[PDB]
Amino acid sequence: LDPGLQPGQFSADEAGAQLFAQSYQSSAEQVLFQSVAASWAHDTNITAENARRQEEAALLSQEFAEAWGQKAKELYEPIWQQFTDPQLRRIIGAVRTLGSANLPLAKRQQYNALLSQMSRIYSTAKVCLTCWSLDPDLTNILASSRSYAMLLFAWEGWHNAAGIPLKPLYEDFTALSNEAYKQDGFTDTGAYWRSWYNSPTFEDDLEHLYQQLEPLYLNLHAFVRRALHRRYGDRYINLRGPIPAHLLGDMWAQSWENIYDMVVPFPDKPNLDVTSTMLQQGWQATHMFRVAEEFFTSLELSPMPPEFWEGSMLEKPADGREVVCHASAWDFYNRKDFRIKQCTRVTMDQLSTVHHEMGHIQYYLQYKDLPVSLRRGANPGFHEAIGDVLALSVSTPEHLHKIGLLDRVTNDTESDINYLLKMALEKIAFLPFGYLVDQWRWGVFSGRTPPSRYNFDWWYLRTKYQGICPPVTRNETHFDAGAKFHVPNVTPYIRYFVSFVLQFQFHEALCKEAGYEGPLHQCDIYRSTKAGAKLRKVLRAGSSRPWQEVLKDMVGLDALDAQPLLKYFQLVTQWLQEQNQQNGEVLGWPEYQWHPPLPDNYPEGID
Ligand SMILES: *[C@@H]1O[C@H](CO[C@@H]2O[C@@H](C)[C@@H](O)[C@@H](O)[C@@H]2O)[C@@H](O[C@@H]2O[C@H](CO)[C@@H](O[C@H]3O[C@H](CO)[C@@H](O)[C@H](O)[C@@H]3O)[C@H](O)[C@H]2NC(C)=O)[C@H](O)[C@H]1NC(C)=O
Ligand SMILES: *[C@@H]1O[C@H](CO[C@@H]2O[C@@H](C)[C@@H](O)[C@@H](O)[C@@H]2O)[C@@H](O)[C@H](O)[C@H]1NC(C)=O
Ligand SMILES: *[C@@H]1O[C@H](CO)[C@@H](O)[C@H](O)[C@H]1NC(C)=O
Ligand SMILES: [Cl-]
Ligand SMILES: [Zn+2]
Repeated sequence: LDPGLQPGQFSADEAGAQLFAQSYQSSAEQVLFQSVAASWAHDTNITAENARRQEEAALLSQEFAEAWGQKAKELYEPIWQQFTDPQLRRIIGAVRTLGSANLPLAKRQQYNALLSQMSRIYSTAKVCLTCWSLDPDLTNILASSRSYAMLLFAWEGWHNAAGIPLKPLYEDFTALSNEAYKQDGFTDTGAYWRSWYNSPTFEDDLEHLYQQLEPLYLNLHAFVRRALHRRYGDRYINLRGPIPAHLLGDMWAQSWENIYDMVVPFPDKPNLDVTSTMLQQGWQATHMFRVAEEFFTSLELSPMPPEFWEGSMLEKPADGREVVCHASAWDFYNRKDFRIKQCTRVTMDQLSTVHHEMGHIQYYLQYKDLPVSLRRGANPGFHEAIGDVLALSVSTPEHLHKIGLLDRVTNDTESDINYLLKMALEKIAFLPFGYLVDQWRWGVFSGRTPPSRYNFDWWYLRTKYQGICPPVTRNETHFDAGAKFHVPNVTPYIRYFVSFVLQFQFHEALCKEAGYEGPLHQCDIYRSTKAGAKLRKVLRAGSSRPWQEVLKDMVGLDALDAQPLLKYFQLVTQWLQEQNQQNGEVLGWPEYQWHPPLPDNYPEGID
């Protein structure tokens, strides 16, 4: 570790710490920066050499964390936690969690190499027939094809190609991760990840929220299953069984907006999927990013700085470089460099993703002058909610009209149902998936789910919560959880469930602050400087204060609350319940064993 980066001397008392954190920060920014830069160089250009460089940067960060962390415990382990400065004990608390720096050097190196190899396997996996990538090729197939066999080829191909080789690496990763966090006093890595929400009742609170939301999902599920039955027929859809997992528009069946055209209740009203209009008008990634930016500046939040435009990767490279296409936002911790890395495609759903990613960047811009340990969301769910809240305004028919994407204007009950159904496909359909992923992973970290049951427990959860089934037989050689980005890329998931509840709480509060008095689902906060100021207060806080307090200031309640989501969807919630009753549906999937048959001649009968 460079002499300039090593910790010096301090008093073994409460006073010996503010100068400590200032010195830490001076060096931490340099270390964080070099780590983020090496990660960027790999993720935008996957090579063995860039993996090696990223692994060297990771070792340095671990050296740095070990040095600064052993000092805390030398000086303060018996006595720290006690009074004056709130932001200071947060900064200290973060410095003394060693994590992977607890591993001996050989295991640090193994851990870093595992992360690099898992990332490569996921982001370079292909389905061969010249071979198809996940993004754009398989993603486009899942979104647009109505060929059962083609969808199956893409789904099976992807899950086999990505999941199977990940399994042994994921096992080794899990063991090392647990070994690391156990030395910080956590029972397993999952307990560490949950500790970020600073709630002794987190898992119970989540379960109680899910109980309120589940009826909405079950009714959406039953209606969508019927719509699919009318297209695919009785061979491939069981009206009392789980929906085959490849028919819902998305590789993970995690959101269903791409099958909107099959489910739209009133097809004679204006067409709310504006993708075809975006393509007709010649939108490109650049336009999408500038349009999102202009929403942020309408609220008097910050534009994207020049360094963002110069350094970001906004389209998949056309030079045959391998890249991590999965959309992500990047803080370089130098208060200057902030970037998005997205293989942007021209679609409505991608415009929402652009807003999502830009919300992260806006957070980074607003807290860039805080101490580096405080440059985080109030919790990770807050970070995920910011862009989505703006996208809720952008997606309204009235806003789409303002930006030239929806010519017809209508305000009638049928049009409302269409809109709320489209939004339900995006937001309600996600809820079970958002909830189940870290239920799976928490069980893996705890040892409740050993390698012998990775797939059995994954599919238990997928069927339990989503009411889907794999469209081909699976066994434990398959590792279908590994075919979802966040698993091999070690990114926690519960943040997205939290976000999907939180964003409606934020939307309600911002709409009220804006002076809007109509139905919550027709609110557009565009050009509300007052809504902008309220949001800015959240963003500038970082993690300086407990999330419960930040939330209370913003929305008037100190807790996650489903009521604003329920209020937003009330009309369609009622409508779906009535339609399923009238159509004679069974809610749920009592034929829980059911899987669909294979297509004739599969896979040979596909062009
Ligand atoms: C789409 O129509 C919604 C319903 O409009 C109402 O009913 C129609 C049949 C028609 O007669 C129309 O003229 C009616 O107003 C609109 O929602 C309504 O928007 C009103 C204006 O913001 C709102 O009003 C009052 O709301 C409260 C009282 O509950 C007062 O505090 C406030 O001062 C307003 O005067 C009304 O409540 C609201 N209705 C509902 C059911 O929410 C909606 O704005 C419109 N949308 C668009 C995009 O045009
Ligand atoms: C796991 O499954 C592998 C391939 O899939 C198999 O073939 C299809 C047609 C299904 O109907 C079912 O028979 C299987 O899922 C097999 O190669 C492999 O042997 C299986 N793994 C183990 C340990 O048995
Ligand atoms: C990709 O990385 C390699 C090192 O592995 C380097 O030689 C090459 O120039 C990089 N390409 C781009 C376009 O940055
Ligand atoms: Cl999280
Ligand atoms: Zn995000």
